[PDB]
Amino acid sequence: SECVLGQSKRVDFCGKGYHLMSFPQSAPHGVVFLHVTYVPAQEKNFTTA
Amino acid sequence: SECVLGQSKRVDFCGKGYHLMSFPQSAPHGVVFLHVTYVPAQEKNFTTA
Repeated sequence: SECVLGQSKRVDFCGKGYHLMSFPQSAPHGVVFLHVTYVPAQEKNFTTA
Repeated sequence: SECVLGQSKRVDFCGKGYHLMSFPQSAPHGVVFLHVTYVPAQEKNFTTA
């Protein structure tokens, strides 16, 4: 109800990283969720005030 | 996952009042959470439109 039919703001609920969307798949006596997540890559130093 | 690694918008979940942050502490066969919360103090009447 939460990951698929909308976007979830809960941290580390709909997969690791920031959540974008999800897709369901059936399986014998179970479900498989494919989460699509957003992750920052390359950091850079800076001076702030 | 929610209170510590982020800020939770759920009401009365990460302690009473508006939530700011939390800290974990170990204990024999358990955990202890220290929640830091924000509470308004002194009310004043006003007329609104």
